[PDB]
Amino acid sequence: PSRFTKTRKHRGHVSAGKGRIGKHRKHPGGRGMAGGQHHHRINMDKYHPGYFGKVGMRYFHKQQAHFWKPVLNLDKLWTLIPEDKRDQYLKSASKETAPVIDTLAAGYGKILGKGRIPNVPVIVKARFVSKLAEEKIRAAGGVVELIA
Amino acid sequence: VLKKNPLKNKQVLLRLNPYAKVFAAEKLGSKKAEKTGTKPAAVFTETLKHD
Amino acid sequence: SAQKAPKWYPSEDVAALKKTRKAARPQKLRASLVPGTVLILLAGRFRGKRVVYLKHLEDNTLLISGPFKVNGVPLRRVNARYVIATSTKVSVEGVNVEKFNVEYFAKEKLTKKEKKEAKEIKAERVEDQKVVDKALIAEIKKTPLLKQYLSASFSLKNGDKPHMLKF
Amino acid sequence: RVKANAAKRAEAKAQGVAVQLKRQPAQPRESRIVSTEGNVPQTLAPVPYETFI
Amino acid sequence: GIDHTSKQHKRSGHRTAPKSDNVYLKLLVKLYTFLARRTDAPFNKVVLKALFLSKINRPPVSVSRIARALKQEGAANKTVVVVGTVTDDARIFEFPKTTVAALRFTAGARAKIVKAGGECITLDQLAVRAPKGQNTLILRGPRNSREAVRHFGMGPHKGKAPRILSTGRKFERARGRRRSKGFKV
Amino acid sequence: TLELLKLIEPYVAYGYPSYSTIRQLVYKRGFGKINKQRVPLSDNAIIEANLGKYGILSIDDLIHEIITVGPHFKQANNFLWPFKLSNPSGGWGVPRKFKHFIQGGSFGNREEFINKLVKSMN
RNA sequence: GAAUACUGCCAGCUGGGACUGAGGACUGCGACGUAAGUCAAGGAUGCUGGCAUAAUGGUUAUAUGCCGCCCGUCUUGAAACACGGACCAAGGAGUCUAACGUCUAUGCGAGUGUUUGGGUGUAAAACCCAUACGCGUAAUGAAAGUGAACGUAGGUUGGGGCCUCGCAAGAGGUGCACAAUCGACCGAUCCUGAUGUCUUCGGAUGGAUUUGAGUAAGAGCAUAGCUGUUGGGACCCGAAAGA
RNA sequence: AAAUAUGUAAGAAGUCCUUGUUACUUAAUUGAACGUGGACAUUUGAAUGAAGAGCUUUUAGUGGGCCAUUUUUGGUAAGCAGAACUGGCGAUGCGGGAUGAACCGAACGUAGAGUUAAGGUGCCGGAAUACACGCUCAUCAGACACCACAAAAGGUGUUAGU
RNA sequence: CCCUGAAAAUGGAUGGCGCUCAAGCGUGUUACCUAUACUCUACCGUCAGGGUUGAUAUGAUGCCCUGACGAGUAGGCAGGC
RNA sequence: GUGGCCUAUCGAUCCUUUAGUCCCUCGGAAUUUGAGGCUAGAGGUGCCAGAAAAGUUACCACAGGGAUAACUGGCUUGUGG
Ligand SMILES: C[C@@H]1C[C@@H]([C@H](O)CC2CC(=O)NC(=O)C2)C(=O)[C@@H](C)C1
Ligand SMILES: [K+]
Ligand SMILES: [K+]
Ligand SMILES: [Mg+2]
Ligand SMILES: [Mg+2]
Ligand SMILES: [Mg+2]
Ligand SMILES: [Mg+2]
Ligand SMILES: [Mg+2]
Ligand SMILES: [Mg+2]
Ligand SMILES: [Mg+2]
Ligand SMILES: [Mg+2]
Ligand SMILES: [Mg+2]
Ligand SMILES: [Mg+2]
Ligand SMILES: [Mg+2]
Ligand SMILES: [Mg+2]
Ligand SMILES: [Mg+2]
Ligand SMILES: [Mg+2]
Ligand SMILES: [Mg+2]
Ligand SMILES: [Mg+2]
Ligand SMILES: [Mg+2]
Ligand SMILES: [Mg+2]
Ligand SMILES: [Mg+2]
Ligand SMILES: [Mg+2]
Ligand SMILES: [Mg+2]
Ligand SMILES: [Mg+2]
Ligand SMILES: [Mg+2]
Ligand SMILES: [Mg+2]
Repeated sequence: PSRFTKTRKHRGHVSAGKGRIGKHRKHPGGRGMAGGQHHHRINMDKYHPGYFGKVGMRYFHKQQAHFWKPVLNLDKLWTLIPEDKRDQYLKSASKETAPVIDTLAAGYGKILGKGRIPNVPVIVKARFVSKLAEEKIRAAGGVVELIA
Repeated sequence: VLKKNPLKNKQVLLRLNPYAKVFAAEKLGSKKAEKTGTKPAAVFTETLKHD
Repeated sequence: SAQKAPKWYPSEDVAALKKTRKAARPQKLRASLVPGTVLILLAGRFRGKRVVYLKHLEDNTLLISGPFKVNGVPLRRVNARYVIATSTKVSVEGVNVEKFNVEYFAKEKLTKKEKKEAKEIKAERVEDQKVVDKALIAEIKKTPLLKQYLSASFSLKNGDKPHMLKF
Repeated sequence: RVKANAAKRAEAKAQGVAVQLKRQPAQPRESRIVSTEGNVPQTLAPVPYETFI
Repeated sequence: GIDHTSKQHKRSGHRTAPKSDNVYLKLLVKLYTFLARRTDAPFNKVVLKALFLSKINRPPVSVSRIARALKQEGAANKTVVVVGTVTDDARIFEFPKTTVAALRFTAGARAKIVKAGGECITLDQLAVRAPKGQNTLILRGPRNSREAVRHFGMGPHKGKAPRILSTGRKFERARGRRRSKGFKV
Repeated sequence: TLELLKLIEPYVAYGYPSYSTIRQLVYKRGFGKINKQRVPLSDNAIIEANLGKYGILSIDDLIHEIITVGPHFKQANNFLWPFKLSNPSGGWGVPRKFKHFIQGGSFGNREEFINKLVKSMN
């Protein structure tokens, strides 16, 4: 709302807060990123190092769907089981009846290992799994069933 | 609410310093000193008058 | 509504006054003002009149009877700051002035209804004035020229400097 | 000075309490009696100007 | 004239009231103003000052943080106080029975605390049962974990995060960031 | 402190106060610094409330702790607010203040004459 | 042997003049009094007079004493022999938008965002909603890739608040946020290379004056506001030119 | 080989006594660095002050300067051009210097009373045609710093002096 | 100290008048004059530190106590018309 | 002993080229050329934090500048007198 802006407060004061000497002009240093290598060099090199030049190799026609792989840690792994059964599965850890988790159905590509799942065996179906995550699952008594 | 100076307003001067009553009752501000007959030495007098 | 309202109003209960530590002590008159002193009136309708100081009233007013038989000033009160006490003194241990006080000079209760478009002296004052003034005259006549001095009116001459005049 | 301060406090813990460790600035001098006997004051006034060239 | 050693008419720089218009928060501020004045307990003063804080200065406190604070010895029976929001945390699988007093509880946090056998409490009931802050434990959330803090102090060799919109190769990973392209920061 | 005075000499007049000067200064213009505020003394209980740990129970005790530079001089002196003096009643006595007192001016050390100057200044 | 000058002190007495009277029950420090009281002791009372209206006072015109250069602007410096302004009315210049930084408010919070769209409606409103999608909850590397607990999620130093003993002084204990520091973990770089074997694959363990915009009991998402940024006619008006 | 200016230290993050860690170090159970435990008391190790102390984010204007004392370069010099420290003006009125950006005094809410600064007190003009000791007589006297200039040289004018 | 050295152009400047045991020059002692400076008091505002609930006390963004402070272009922010 | 006794003796981005790892990629799957990457040097910007650059205008134009010359005034007075 205009009634709350400093434009209202500047009425009656000549320069509108822009100074009498500097005298607000159109584009005193250039337009956009003009002078990034010449007279804006200090700002560019201090606040945006790495701006100029080429690094790496090109990828013609990159489809981001090829690289689709959401990651899930083991601490959030038990959140995929609905809460109506989470407590029941958490108690009475059975080798003959273990919860089956379809992480792909939950929308995850790779299971990672941020750690400390309870010692309750589970079946974890995943496309990709990290080494430590699979060790931690097998330590808890479960197994990883690779799926596609 | 108002600063009342001592050295006037003997009520305030007596509120502070209760000894001021004894000081007035005995005129300690005008005490007479004991007479002493101790003369200066001749070497002091001669040095003072020396050119 | 043309003006909205004030949400809170001041209380109309008047506040009492804090107890005031100012006591009324008697006025300490000047040294020169002693009974029987001839004063000179500096203000009023009787300006420049030599008068005889007779009594100190309780309202800090001097009861003077500048002898009516001599200069025509009655028994009346004056303010001590509007007189000049002169060195000349007259005896007053033949007169009584204890009757004259504030209630004696209580004037009137004028009414607001009363108004004056264009335009007597109380009885008791005349014999009081005569009785007081008799012994004043008897004392005055003991030494010469007081009657003439009281009759004469004081005034300032050319070059008369009151800051070095001895009264 | 740290070692000396520890030594002073160590002695004061047994005898002579209030050893007053802190340094103090140069204090104003106290009273004294300057004897004249054998030291009679004697000095003259300023001296006249001389060319010395 | 006066030789001013300090700047004149300088505001304290501290909040003396919440910046908000929440009337329930202002009632809480009024209650803890009275308590911070008529009680000498420094708990009421700390709670009162925390009641003035902004959102970024009141980070949420997870139930896992509360459980870790309750693992401290002598603190099992204490009353945890969070001047702010208690959020939920699924990383934990056990929760001790305890009393938590907070401004706001998320639905998950309140459910987890109540399911653990405990109770969620407001700061006014906290004031009623612990007027002097008896056996309380004030918890605060991580303030520098904020994403804005990553970019504070940007400069050469400071090791801070640039203010950037697109991330990846071609976005500020070239001259100035590696020796092979000019220099490195 | 003597080097401090030797360094601000062209801007101050200082000297050796007497008991009468100190007593009249503290009685008439003595204000205490209490909780960062300038409080008129006016009472022994205020001085005892702020200097009672140092054994200073009254204004006379404060005056003695000033005239004789006691152990708690620094605390008593800093408790005293800087005296705000008026201009001297009979003037400074000199045509021009900003010469040394020895050179017919006003600044510097005027050791025993500071009493007459301060008395006229308050 | 005195006096006096000079300088200094008195919690010695006293005369004249001037300005001020703030507060508004009481509380306090006191003083004089055997007490009971009184007072000049945390800010003025008492008495009296005149007028009760243009008298005081306000406004206005004038006079008198003293002072006072024309504003705006650029500028080190303007009353300038610098520029714009004869006068008046009306109009007349930091806006909106896309994206965004810091701060603040609000909702919900490991999530968050209904409004592309569907449903419905008292019909451009209000109300209701699925699946997705964006951002976030994982980083690092050019990339192929790999991907976060040795330990009460570490030790040390401080650290608010809390607990215990304490009348207090203090002493212990616990110590969130935050700061400093030594570690651990993940990715990159360099190195070491176990069992095994399509004998060239695999990469277990162990390291480093290396490196990352990382982990180490999540803080974000959304809307709104001031301020700032960029592109836009871009605060308003203004070329010589080009097509 | 000064003066002025300039670095550091004046303790609790300290000191001392034992004995712990290590892959570094020593011939070594030697050190180095970091520690456990113990001891040091209220002057915890000069003075004065401290107006709260630390810390962080974000953003405006500015990026022509000029003056004075002192130091100082070029120049015959300059109200010239160029540096050093400090104080100012710019951005600032007020009293004084008649007048004046900067000099002296002093920095400013609205009033009252008192006292002063710098500067003054014949009259303009508020305030001594004050007091005291001298000097000067100019047919171009002189009369307050910045500052609105004066020199080499000369005089039985007059005064003091060697 | 005074005099000579000492010449510029409209008429003019110890500020002016004037001033000669000065109203000049050197020095000294006093008295006096007056700034928006200093001291005290009131009022306005700002900042700071505090008091106030056995129903406040009236709405505690209120009432109150205490102390200090106040120049300002460019510019920033606040409260208002 | 990690060039010259010390204090000077030199050079970003893009591009090209070489060396190193014999490593990564050419995205339907392979092999071999070819190409592209990662780490480290060189090829050069002397206006040396680094555009690729001839004049004239008295036929001239615009925005400005007393931030800056040419006439007057002011300061100075070498030179002139
Ligand atoms: C003179 C020659 C070329 C020069 C350089 O590539 C010139 C330019 C070319 C260009 O269009 N853009 C740039 O950023 C650089 C370089 O490196 C030298 C060693 C060799
Ligand atoms: K002021
Ligand atoms: K051309
Ligand atoms: Mg205008
Ligand atoms: Mg601005
Ligand atoms: Mg302008
Ligand atoms: Mg360039
Ligand atoms: Mg006087
Ligand atoms: Mg005028
Ligand atoms: Mg102008
Ligand atoms: Mg001119
Ligand atoms: Mg112009
Ligand atoms: Mg015109
Ligand atoms: Mg016009
Ligand atoms: Mg208009
Ligand atoms: Mg407009
Ligand atoms: Mg335009
Ligand atoms: Mg063209
Ligand atoms: Mg400029
Ligand atoms: Mg300017
Ligand atoms: Mg002049
Ligand atoms: Mg000076
Ligand atoms: Mg006069
Ligand atoms: Mg302004
Ligand atoms: Mg290449
Ligand atoms: Mg100029
Ligand atoms: Mg010549």
